[PDB]
Amino acid sequence: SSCFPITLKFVDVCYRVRTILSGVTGMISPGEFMAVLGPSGSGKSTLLNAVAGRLHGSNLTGKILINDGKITKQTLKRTGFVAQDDLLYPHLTVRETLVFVALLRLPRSLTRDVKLRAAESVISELGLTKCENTVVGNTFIRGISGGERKRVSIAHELLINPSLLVLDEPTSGLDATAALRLVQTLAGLAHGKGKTVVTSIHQPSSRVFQMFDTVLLLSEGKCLFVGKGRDAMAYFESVGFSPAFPMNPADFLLDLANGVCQRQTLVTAYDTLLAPQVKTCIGGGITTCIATWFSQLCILLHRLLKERRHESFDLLRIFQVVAASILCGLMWWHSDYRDVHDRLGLLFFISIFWGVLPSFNAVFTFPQERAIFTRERASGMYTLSSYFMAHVLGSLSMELVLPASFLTFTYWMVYLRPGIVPFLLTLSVLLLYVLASQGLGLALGAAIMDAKKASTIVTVTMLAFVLTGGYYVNKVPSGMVWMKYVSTTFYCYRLLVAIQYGSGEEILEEEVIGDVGMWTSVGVLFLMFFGYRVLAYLALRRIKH
Amino acid sequence: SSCFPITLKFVDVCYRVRTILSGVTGMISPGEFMAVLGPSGSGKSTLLNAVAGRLHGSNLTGKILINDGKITKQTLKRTGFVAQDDLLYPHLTVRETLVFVALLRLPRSLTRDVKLRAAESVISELGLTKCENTVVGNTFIRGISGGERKRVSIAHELLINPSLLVLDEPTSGLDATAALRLVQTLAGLAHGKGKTVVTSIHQPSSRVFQMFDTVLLLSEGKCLFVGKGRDAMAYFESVGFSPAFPMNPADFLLDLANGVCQRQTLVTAYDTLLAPQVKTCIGGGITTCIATWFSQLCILLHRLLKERRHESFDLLRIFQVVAASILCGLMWWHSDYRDVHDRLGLLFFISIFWGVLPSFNAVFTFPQERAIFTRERASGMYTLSSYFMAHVLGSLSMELVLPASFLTFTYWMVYLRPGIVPFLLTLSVLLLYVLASQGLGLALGAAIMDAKKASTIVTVTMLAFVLTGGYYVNKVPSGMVWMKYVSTTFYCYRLLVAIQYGSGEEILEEEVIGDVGMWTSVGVLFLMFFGYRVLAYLALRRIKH
Ligand SMILES: CC1=CC(=O)CC(C)(C)[C@@]1(O)/C=C/C(C)=C\C(=O)O
Repeated sequence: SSCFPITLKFVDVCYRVRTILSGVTGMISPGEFMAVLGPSGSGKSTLLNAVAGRLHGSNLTGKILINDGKITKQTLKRTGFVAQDDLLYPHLTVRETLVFVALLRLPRSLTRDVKLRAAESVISELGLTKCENTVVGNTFIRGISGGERKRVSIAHELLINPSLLVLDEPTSGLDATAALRLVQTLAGLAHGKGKTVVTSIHQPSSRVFQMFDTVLLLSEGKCLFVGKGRDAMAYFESVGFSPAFPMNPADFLLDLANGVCQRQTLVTAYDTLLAPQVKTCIGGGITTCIATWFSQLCILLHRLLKERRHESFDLLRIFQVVAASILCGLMWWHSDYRDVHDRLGLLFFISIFWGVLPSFNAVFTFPQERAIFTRERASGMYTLSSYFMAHVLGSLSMELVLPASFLTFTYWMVYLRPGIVPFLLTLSVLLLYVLASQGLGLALGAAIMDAKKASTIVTVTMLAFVLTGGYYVNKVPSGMVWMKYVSTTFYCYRLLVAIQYGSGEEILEEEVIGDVGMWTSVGVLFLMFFGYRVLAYLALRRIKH
Repeated sequence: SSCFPITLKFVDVCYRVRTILSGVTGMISPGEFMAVLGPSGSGKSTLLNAVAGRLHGSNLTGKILINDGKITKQTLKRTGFVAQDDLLYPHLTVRETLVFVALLRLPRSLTRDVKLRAAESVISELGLTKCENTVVGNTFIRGISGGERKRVSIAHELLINPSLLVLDEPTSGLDATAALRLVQTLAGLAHGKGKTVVTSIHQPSSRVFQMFDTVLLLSEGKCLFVGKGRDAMAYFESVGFSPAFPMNPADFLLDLANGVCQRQTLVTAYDTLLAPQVKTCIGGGITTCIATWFSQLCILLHRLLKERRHESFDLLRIFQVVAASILCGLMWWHSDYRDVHDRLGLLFFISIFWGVLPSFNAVFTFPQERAIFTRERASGMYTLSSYFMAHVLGSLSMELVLPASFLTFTYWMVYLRPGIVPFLLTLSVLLLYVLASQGLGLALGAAIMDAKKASTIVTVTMLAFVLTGGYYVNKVPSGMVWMKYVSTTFYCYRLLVAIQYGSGEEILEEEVIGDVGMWTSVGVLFLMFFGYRVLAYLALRRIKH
């Protein structure tokens, strides 16, 4: 219950890029709820973002100090920044969202019994105890309300028990009566638990402004007032400013910020009477560290299990595989093998279809989760190498179910080779070709990080793999014959003809007998399996935070 | 300057679907600016939407009367409803947005000289005279600000010179100083031009509330107050309600609406003293009507000219045609004609490529403009049959430029038949096949009106057109031989072989000699040109308003 108070002080100076801040000074006591209010463009989104400790070094000079000391990464585990946008996964319920977060945030030396009841204490500490089985959703999946998405985001940050909670415009997008009941619980933290809540309200209401203990005006840099907030109106009356009509106190002193009198004399009056009074108050880790890698993998596989299933077994993607499998069983119904030219066109349609679908659907995976990943990683929850291996191991499970259902339905209708040993070789070649074609699309989406531009580069790439696959053109013109050795469609189609026909000898046009080999064609699809996953990792470690 | 005043009166009763409204009475004088404010769910979005005249008949009973009469379509040309969302075209500048609207809204009997200076009077009557050459844009195209998108929407409605302007939450999404300067011009209309502006502000500010002449509270049905707005605070003081702390007057009396005292005694006190005092105040057209059809077509072709060009000459669609034309000229470089099997696979790749691209890109045209069309049509600007023929005639101009550039580059590299009469027959067959494949996608998107679901039904349809086109399967199994006669890819590929080879006789495998005919293959692609445009119209007149 916060038996470690943080007395935040800051006497900093400008933050340039023009100056955003210029001269801000102030101090925050434990047990106070403070609002930082000002016009749009006054740098209130930077004073919060530089007193949590997220801006430093180059163009930020000052003497920000926590607890009469220095802002250190030791005194940054007791600090929580609730940002302005919410980044949650949709298909998880509210209770299992905060249990997956509680197993990753809280340290390893505890047990899994004082760790998942610290996640259902925060359920009842905020108001999230009625909606704990509703899914979260988004604006395509019906779930919790917009005032309870913000309460999950604050509950995401209270699991580590901070002593300083910085929030960046919480009540933005909330209606009139949920923005009031969210200020009631943030004022209850600082008055009941002894924390040091600091927030920046955009345009406060009339009875929201009564819930504050301290305000701080910012007008394009320097500050005009810092004080109790019940005596802000009486202060400017002594300077000679009073409203002409009954009005909100937070509309009055925010009009005085952007020059509208009812801003040159206001700054000079501040550094004569009020600013020189707040200045007066101024041998292991080898075998365990590999075992902590795999528990981060076992939790990241269970979180993303319903996310790797929504995109895989989509209902408009089941319809495309069921439609393509009735058309193959009807155009090649009860086929004969003694007419080679139709049997080779069946086997080449399977190479086109299962190279285009896994590659095109794989370019959307990494661009859509870049914002969630770079926030979740820069708080010490996981690294790149365990998030990457949860997408690798979780996507080669789900994507083998629709090609195995295509080939059970179609193999025995179209009369391919009878036997259990030719059926299992045709299935094995096709499931390796689907995994080698997926990795082409994973590498292209990670190198580009735009879903529209990556979609037209995997489309152009597969066009050159189909045309060099060996079915349309018989005599490649002598400077383009090298190009077929880099395509995945070439090695699959030359394998499938080797199961069904072998090398002549029963059917003897020598488009059956090839020029590659069989172990050379399965040794290269393994090189393209691993090789396109290594290049997807290196394109992702290039986005240096 | 509004020399026709409208004195709006309404003594209506409930509007059910539960009751939304219950007992509302009131009257509006000319020259008054009135706000309709209340909590979210109190039916203030229906009292406006039923006093403009957009709700009537079944479950709406009352005695709404304009100018001591009856609400008639004669007295509805002097009425303007500014809705809550803005539906504009992005690539147009602000000046030519309001000139294209001025040629369609203002009547035909004027000239085109007192019609396009009535569109640059409204430019300066509002504040749209500095940004009149900036494009409008959206949130993908950088253009005008969000407070000036709302001023174009009010300028869209002032061209007909109304005398009663009803606005539905104008200042929603605007910041603090643009919401004030938009109320300054709406208060200037009613105080300077004599109009009868009626609006519904969501959460007014402190000095926005000083700009009102009349308010009307609504609490879930019945009304609590209607009066001057400068004496709303003194009225509830006589009922026994006063604030305990200095506050916005529009936050106080909106908390009294949803029950929070500082709502059962408030309604009963209204129908004793205040409600029985507002009740006391209570032979041509044949040759001209075809000439007015084509001027609506000549303006709708010029509006949409930059919209049919942004989607056609997209930069990621030029790259796909330039890439596919280097790969054809390189895999078939300097080809020989005496080897028939490679020449037939070239001609079938052109049939696949130019059937898949026009059909897939055409399903997005009509779903993305359904909201703009059904608003713009139910105000008497155009009909369905002139909006349809501007999309038909405007899309068969732009989509013939990339297939003509594909075939100029590639025909002479791959060594097809030399001559000017075989070159112009190959170009003519391909440009008819692109127009017949576009109309398949126009008909599917108009029948479904969802872009995701229509994209997987044109993809399944073209898969059955490719497999029955006549290249992969040689011997179709006796109950599927009918199916090739409905595919567009069949008739194109059998035409292209007839230009290049004829019927044997120089090359004599009889996959050259077909079974259809030549005039039978061009008579059916014309039947699929017109036939897929008739079905797209009938699917669009099915959405009955
Ligand atoms: C691989 C590819 C990408 C494109 O550029 C478009 C295109 C339609 C040509 C294609 O889908 C090619 C499809 C082919 C050759 C055959 C088919 O589907 O039967």
